[PDB]
Amino acid sequence: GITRDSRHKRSATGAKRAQYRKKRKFELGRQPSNTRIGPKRIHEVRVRGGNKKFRALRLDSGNFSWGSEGVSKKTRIIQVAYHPSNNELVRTNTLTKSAIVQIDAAPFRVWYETHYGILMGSKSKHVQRKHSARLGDSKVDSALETQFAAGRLYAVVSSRPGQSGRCDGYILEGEELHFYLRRMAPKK
Amino acid sequence: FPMFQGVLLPHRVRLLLRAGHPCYRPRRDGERKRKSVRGCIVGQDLAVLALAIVKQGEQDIPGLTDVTVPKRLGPKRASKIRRFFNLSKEDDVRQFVIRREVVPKKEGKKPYTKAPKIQRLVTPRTLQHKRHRFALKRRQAEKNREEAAEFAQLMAKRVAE
Amino acid sequence: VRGPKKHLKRVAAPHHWLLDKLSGTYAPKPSPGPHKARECLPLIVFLRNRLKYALNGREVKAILMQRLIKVDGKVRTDSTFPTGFMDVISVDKTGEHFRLVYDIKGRFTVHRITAEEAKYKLCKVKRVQLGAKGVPFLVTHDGRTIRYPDPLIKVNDTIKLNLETNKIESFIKFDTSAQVMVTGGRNMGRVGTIVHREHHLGSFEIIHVKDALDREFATRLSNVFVIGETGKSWISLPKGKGVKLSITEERDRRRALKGLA
Amino acid sequence: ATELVVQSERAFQKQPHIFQNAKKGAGRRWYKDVGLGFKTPAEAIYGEYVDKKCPFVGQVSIRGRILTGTVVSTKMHRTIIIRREYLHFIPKYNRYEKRHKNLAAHVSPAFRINEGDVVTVGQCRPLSKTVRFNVLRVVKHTE
RNA sequence: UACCUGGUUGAUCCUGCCAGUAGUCAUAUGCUUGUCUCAAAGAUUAAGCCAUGCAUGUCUAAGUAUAAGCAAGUACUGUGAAACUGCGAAUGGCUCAUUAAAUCAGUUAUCGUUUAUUUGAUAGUACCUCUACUUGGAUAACCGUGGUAAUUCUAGAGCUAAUACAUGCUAAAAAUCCCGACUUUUUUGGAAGGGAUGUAUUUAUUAGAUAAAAAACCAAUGCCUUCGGGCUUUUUUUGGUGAGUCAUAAUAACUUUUCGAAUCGCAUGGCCUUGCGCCGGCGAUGGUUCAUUCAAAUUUCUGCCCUAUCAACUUUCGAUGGUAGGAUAGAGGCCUACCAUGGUUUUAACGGGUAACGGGGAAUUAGGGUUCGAUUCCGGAGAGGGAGCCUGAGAAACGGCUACCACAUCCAAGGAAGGCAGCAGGCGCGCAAAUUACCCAAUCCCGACACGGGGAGGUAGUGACAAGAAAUAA
RNA sequence: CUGGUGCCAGCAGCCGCGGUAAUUCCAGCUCCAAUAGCGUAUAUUAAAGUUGUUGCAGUUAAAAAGCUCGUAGUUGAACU
RNA sequence: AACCAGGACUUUUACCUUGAAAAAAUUAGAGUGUUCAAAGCAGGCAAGUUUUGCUC
RNA sequence: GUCGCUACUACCGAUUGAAUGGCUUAGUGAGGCCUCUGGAUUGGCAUUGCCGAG
Repeated sequence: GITRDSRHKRSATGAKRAQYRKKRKFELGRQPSNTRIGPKRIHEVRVRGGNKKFRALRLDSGNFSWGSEGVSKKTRIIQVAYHPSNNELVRTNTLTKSAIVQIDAAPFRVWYETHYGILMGSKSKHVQRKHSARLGDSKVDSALETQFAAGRLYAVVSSRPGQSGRCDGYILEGEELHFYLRRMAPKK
Repeated sequence: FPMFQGVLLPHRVRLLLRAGHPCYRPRRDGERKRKSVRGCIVGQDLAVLALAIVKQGEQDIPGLTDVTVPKRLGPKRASKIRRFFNLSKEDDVRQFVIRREVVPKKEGKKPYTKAPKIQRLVTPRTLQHKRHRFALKRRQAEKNREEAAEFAQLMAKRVAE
Repeated sequence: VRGPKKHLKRVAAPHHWLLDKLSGTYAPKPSPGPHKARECLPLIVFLRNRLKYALNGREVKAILMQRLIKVDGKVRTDSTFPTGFMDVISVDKTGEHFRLVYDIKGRFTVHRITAEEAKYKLCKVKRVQLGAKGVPFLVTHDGRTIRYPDPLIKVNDTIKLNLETNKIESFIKFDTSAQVMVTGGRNMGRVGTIVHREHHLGSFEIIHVKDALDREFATRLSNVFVIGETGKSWISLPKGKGVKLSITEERDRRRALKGLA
Repeated sequence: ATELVVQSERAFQKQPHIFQNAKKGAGRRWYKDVGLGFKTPAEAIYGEYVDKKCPFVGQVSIRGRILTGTVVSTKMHRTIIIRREYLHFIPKYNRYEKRHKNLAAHVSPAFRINEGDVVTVGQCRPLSKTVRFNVLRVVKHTE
């Protein structure tokens, strides 16, 4: 199989190292797991030491977080917007680490409505008292309002699906959101 | 070359046959070998044809239809013997065992009838060790709580002084 | 290569085992356990080569299956169990309660003790951390872990675990005037009293120890072992007390031995 | 060499596992001490760069050997070449000979490094093929 | 163990080499031979080719008995062929082909990694808002019976078992967070009753103060005094490392939901509603996590023969570095996309040769040095040359498999099948090197384990030589 | 020393002996050295101060570039 | 201000001394009746009791 | 010093030089592996769509 030694690599001084060993099993590699968008496709590979790695080729209903309130929920991944290095990876629609994706915000709207009560972009005494006690921090970014109006949100995955079998991330916000939006404004 | 249910090729072919499919016996674990086998369809190259009876005809063949074999072995498990003898819930299951004769065994006098063993019958030996295991669990919990209380006293003294 | 080794040849065996070079080709090859194979004595070596309670490898196995070697109060059956430093061997069919301690020259020797003082096993701690459920746990040099230890104990300290009844009953700190034995090195097996601790950046604390005769020497923190304080060694010392009896004085001792018969 | 805008790459250069919320304004910056008697430079405490492979405000750790040598080449990006010189022993002739070996160490934007300007480097885990050292202390000729 | 001599000339003194001289498990051969102790014996070319036998097997009362035997209590009750199951087979042993900062030697790091077994800790929590607590099916052997000339030749046909495989309540009680029937300030208004709340994965965030010591404001709100509003020794989590985002605790979600026992053998102890009901011991085998150990994998510095009639080498198709990703158990241009042109070198880079495995070490010995080191110890490589892969913690394993290349073999001409640089023995190359022997008794290894096995290993047969003692006299 | 050949056979590590008196050729006698061992062929080491840092030699025996500049390299006055 | 005690203390090396950790065998070499020796790591007491020990 | 005869040593050389082994160019490509498919057969559900697998 594919090897990861430096014996085949040319030395730092320019000399080419001759063959010394046959390919060993403590240095083996494996094929990439380009997990495109589709119905959940996860299998198992027995890695060295008896452990198991969960691969991924298609993933649905991933996990994404919201750090302002510290709430994470399962959401359905729609599509991939940007990915650094080769941009052709976006065209072939593969999910990897550090690649922004588009997500739905219907569960976020439902949780926000059932928590704060006061609807964004317009009896029950205990509910009203809770709303009054938790009113004041309901303000959100203008970008966070436009995404709710448009029904789609930008999220960044912070997990490797080819290693752990999950595509987990967080909602993009702040200066990173501004940088990414200004990066993709001339492209879209 | 033996049979192979699945291969549609109308002649013998070779494949990296695995122990999961029939016509193999592993010499050691993780062993796969290349062997030749025939297809799943029938041609003119066959010499012995294996067939099964579905429904008997009007006439009876004297050699096979008349002759029948008896079932010389019976149930072993508690569920198997219960379904074999259709006994009630409390019917002394130990009294429904099959007894054989040992006249050819050259026993001479008083032929010692031999019967198989019955499995999965409730015996108080297993319950004793199960209770002991639960005993060990409760002893572990009580010891954990006792040493936790001792360390709680130690931590209370330390935070006090 | 391709996996672990199960055969240890002789001559390559540790020198302090004092195994005969002839009469065989291979060494006992201590099995994995609580002590490193380079710093442990196999049970067969201790019972046969060091104690002569059985000859050749066969009779020693017979008594081990006979369930008589209650090491640390429990009977084991491994003929090559890695019995490390400060181990107790209690043969209750005979009454002996042997102790495993370094001698003056740095080799294991017979340290038979009474029934008392053979229950608690003095052990150095390795590190202190926090375990599951927010609780502290301690790990010793003999591969033994203690749950809920004394909060006043730090690394490179001493405990006296009771064994069988278990649990730490007493602990000893690491500071000046404490009696310290050297576990390994070129100053093997000699107790003194730590007087100076020299700090070196990164690692390699240097411990200066003064013996009974006030001759002075130095060792490493990873190789020291605190047993007692200002002449209050809670454990018994073997013959010679581990001072540093040199060759020039051992010659006089041998001459005096000759001038006795 | 020349410090540019930190967000001048395809990916947003960011300090991992640091977040800004409404309660805590702006983005806090985290720093650590490498140890072994060294001190964290002030501009590393208050700078702009990220430098994931830096002993400060980064992830690499300092452990192992500590060497000293003169940097010869700075033309490459964020790393340099250290030239260590020593005298070899010939038992036969009872004399010395000059022997040199070129190192390969990583330089943070925290240190302004040019030719000459002997520095001190320390082991910082393999970084790129032949880079296993990082510059920690610089005894500059200007100061 | 600081040593010489003969040879140029008619004769002399030098330079100079030749020769004599002495040593070497350093090799062979020639002549000769009555004994013991001790140690080695196909490396030098053919890491060339092999008929034949062996070298890896393993069971306690305690994983399965219906022996389809046996010697002698109506589920069996003693032996047990036969097999499945678990483990080892990655340890030993052989050889030195390849290998020139490669191996190896000394010295560091893994705060950049994995690990079967051993040791020590770890588990009143699984399901219902009607759940088995004891439960599914297949799977050997036996049994008739078939094809191939022989196969480690199997399927066809009846089944029966698992500490194999696949499911499945167990244990309370207390407490916590959410959904909310309800009133009447009886705080900031919380709880009747319903659910998750053990353990394990990933994601984000908070606390992670602690070298010590005073105040001005805002929010939810823990003790509420004596409702002015106070607000503390502490509930603010805590500890450790030279050094961290380290260990641990709290918050919000996910898991084709990991573990949390459907197993065996002996002591028949004690009870009263007397059911033949309750309860009580000594062991063994598995299983989650952590530490440790046995190992492995990278990795810092320094040290390698000859060659300039090799002076420039490396970047195409990775050569030097940055970002991001993939892969790996793990760092890393190991790989991929983009961005820069970099790195070494007269202190000899690079290329080539080596009749070069490296070292501990051996021979000679004033000292300095020179030569050798396949070989009883350590590390590396190989099992005809490559390449790929399953199993297994650990192999790119060859007494594991697969395909090509060069060989050998039975063929009925349809096919089948291998690897002694293992122990013996055969052919050939050869100046050059041994038995187709006995044994697990000693050293140790493997396994379910006092009981089995081990061409590892011990012993012996053969010699002219490797060292030590001495017949042929008196 | 005694017999056979007579630049022939041959001996012989080098010098070297043999053309009718051969202490060096082949036969006998005896003697010398080691000893159950001795010789021969090859590799290597000491001698080799003929590899020389210790520790060579360069006018005539082998050996100072025809001469000069010049960078690596080597060596570098005294004084704290 | 200033003083004493402990720790750090070479701007930066080369050099010299000592210590640490460091495989054994092998080399030198200490002890020791394989009849000496190549060896090996044991071994010894103790003639008048035989002692179910001591000593290295 | 040229010419000699011989045993033997070395060099160049037409033959667009031959015969092995590494280093590379171009073409093709066995083999195992990862992945996309395919559901004889096992099928619980006169019935008939759904859990499924080698």
